[PDB]
Amino acid sequence: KFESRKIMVPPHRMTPLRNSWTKIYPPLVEHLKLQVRMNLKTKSVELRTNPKFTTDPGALQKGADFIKAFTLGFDLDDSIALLRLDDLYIETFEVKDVKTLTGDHLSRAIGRIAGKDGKTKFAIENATRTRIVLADSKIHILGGFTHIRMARESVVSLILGSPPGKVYGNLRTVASRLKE
Amino acid sequence: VVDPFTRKEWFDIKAPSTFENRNVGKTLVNKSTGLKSASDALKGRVVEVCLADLQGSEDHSFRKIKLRVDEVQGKNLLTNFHGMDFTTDKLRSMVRKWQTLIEANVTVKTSDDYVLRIFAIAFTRKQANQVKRHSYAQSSHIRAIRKVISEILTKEVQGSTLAQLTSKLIPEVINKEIENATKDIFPLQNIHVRKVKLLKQPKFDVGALMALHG
Amino acid sequence: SQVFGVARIYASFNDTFVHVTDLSGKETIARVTGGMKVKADRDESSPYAAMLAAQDVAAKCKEVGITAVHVKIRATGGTRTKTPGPGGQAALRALARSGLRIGRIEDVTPVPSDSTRKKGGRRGRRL
RNA sequence: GGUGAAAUUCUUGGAUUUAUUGAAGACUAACUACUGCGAAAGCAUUUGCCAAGGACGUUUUCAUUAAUCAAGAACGAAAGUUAGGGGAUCGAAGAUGAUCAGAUACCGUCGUAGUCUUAACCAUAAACUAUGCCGACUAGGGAUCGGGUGGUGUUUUUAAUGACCCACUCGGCACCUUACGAGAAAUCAAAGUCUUUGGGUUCUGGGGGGAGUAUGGUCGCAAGGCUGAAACUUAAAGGAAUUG
Repeated sequence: KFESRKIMVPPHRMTPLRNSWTKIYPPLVEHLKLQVRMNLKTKSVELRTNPKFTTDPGALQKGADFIKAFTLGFDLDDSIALLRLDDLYIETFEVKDVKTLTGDHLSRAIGRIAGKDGKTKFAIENATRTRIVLADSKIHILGGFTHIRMARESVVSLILGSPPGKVYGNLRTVASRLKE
Repeated sequence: VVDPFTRKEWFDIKAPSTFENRNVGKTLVNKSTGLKSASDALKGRVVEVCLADLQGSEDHSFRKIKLRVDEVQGKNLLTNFHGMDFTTDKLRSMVRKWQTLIEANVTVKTSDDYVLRIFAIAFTRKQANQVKRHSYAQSSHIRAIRKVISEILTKEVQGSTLAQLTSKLIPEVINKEIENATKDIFPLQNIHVRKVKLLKQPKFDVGALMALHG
Repeated sequence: SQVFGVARIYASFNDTFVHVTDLSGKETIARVTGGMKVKADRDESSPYAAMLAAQDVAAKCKEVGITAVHVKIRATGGTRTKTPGPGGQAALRALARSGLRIGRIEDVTPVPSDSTRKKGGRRGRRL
């Protein structure tokens, strides 16, 4: 008969969503045969299974995860991989889970992950095939399960205080392993 | 191999008359014995259900109700109101930067002498022509508002029954009463009764419970 | 008719639980865990093990006769991390394709008002 | 369960997980910011009581009563000492498991003193804005916190008040641009008004080691605190910035 899922969008993501909207719905309407609408009354999107031509429940979950990822701040063309591939997951945690630090110590930590011009973040997203967003205290990592763990261990060591140059040395080793 | 489901038995849960539709669903228990009767295993056994199901309207979807089983007849379980709460995802959506969060709570006795505790929440908002970004309020305002809200909640209890209070919460009329009283102090938004928890209850009687049902 | 159950998923590092109960939560229909479906410890947390556990539970639910299920997803919480790991996400995907009707979904991870002291001393510890 | 991998440990008398209840001790998430208060250390759930404080307003009152400060005095994170209480969590010491593996290379279990509180001690920190206090003058700008004045302005209502908008002003934590100025340079609204060198006043330094050592004194129950050399040795040690 009917089943549906509803997911909320935080307000700073609201404007990016509208600007992208014309690109996000066609894959949901076409490839997954879902039907979808945007509810401004409660700042949410809602997805509904059409009974006449949907394949299987995997279509409905795939839709939700794709939209879910976009609200975390991943790019549209990074999120869209969740429809086409099947092994992707999201890992997330926050720095107070690793070490408790508060003032300029806290600011310096996340600056150490970014590095100048993002070069340290950029390097990790290349030596491991993954995508990373920093939303103040919280880190989200998107990729394959085994790749996730390699990224996590590296970034954890940066907030424990190891100097950025040392971590570059570790990345070259890990990247050699993934030459396989 | 026991395969205990050989021994299990199913019962239907019947919500009280205050709600629009009342077939809650089923639960199962092992078949009774002379050693101990099943009905003693049914007593208590709180059930938690989304209010949008009881009312058939999804605008209630972020509110939850607890029902406690108090009586058994004819494989139907007859049950009473036990508490109300918000879903956690909704509550996180209210809290945002650049505004003040106000809370109040009070403990009070119903006219049928249940004793309960009730929680209210509210947020400040901008005026329509504001230009500055952050809408905070001074602490002299917060104490004044908190006093007002505490007064209202203690007069909306002493409704004649616990069931009368339930009839107030569903149409959420109390949110509008708080809105009117604070109007003079500060502009507020998302006024909600957040939670209700039942602390102590009177001597049981079947009479009231049957009066709530067929 | 639908006869709803409720499915409790507890995801952590090291392992994942899948568990399903009557709506009253007292009577338990089935459990099983990731660790039951794999040979070696280092695999107990894997998403693959989570899919096996979910498929096994769903079969038994149909055998008893449950056809629909609400789902509650939980991380370890407390002083630990609060968001369900990838092992929990995989289990939820596998249930959907079982043909069970998924009801509402909620996140119930425990959060402190403010906590007791975290393990691992002043200099931090690798999560 | 835990790790990079694994073992000690717990469990068919039911561990881990699920449900309904109860007890104890600690803490005060999100809101939380280039925001507030205090002499500094420091300070965040509600309500009541007690006493104190800055800024503003003032056609009130006294009439030089003031600024800095050797001696002397109050306070002073964390750890630490003595006696009573409490003793959830985490956990120097201690008892234990593995000793294999280069990213994860130092990890796992139990746990005393301690962590909290009452009555006495101790007087140290990168106790940092690494910038002594009081007074005057020198530049442009738009934000914000507390008080006050004006507006035929919006809103709550048919007044006052409250919320907001516009202009002005006293006081405060900061920020952006510029350099008539200054500087070794980074940079600076003071780190400016200096060889064209004088507004008042307290403290400290005189190349690098020996050395915060030796000796004397004084304070503390103790750990230790304050004060503090010379013989001898040496041609550099050091600061800022760019670049092969």
